[PDB]
Amino acid sequence: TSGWTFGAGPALQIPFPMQMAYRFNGIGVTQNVLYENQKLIANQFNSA
Amino acid sequence: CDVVIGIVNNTVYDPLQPELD
Ligand SMILES: *[C@@H]1O[C@H](CO)[C@@H](O[C@@H]2O[C@H](CO)[C@@H](O)[C@H](O)[C@H]2NC(C)=O)[C@H](O)[C@H]1NC(C)=O
Ligand SMILES: *[C@@H]1O[C@H](CO)[C@@H](O)[C@H](O)[C@H]1NC(C)=O
Repeated sequence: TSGWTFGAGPALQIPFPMQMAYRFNGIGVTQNVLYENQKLIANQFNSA
Repeated sequence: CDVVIGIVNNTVYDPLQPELD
């Protein structure tokens, strides 16, 4: 629900789909890769 | 803007267009 913000202070809510997009950005992938493929990543994750 | 889910409609301001024109 809040990613990593609650470990440094107050828990700050953000939608999870947006949490995943920041995480791809942290590894050098542009954030539209998730937003345009949200269903594919969620379905592939669920099987994995 | 027809593949991302959750898009909202809003105006994006370009600073060049007004001043230039
Ligand atoms: C965001 O703006 C677009 C463009 O004006 C809207 O698309 C129109 O939506 C109406 C129905 O609400 C349709 O009758 C039109 O044919 C659509 N236009 C096009 C070019 O497809 C879109 O609905 C807006 N989104 C919201 C949430 O209001
Ligand atoms: C968010 O969930 C509501 C139902 O609580 C739904 O109607 C809406 O379409 C959802 N928004 C997005 C962007 O999926």
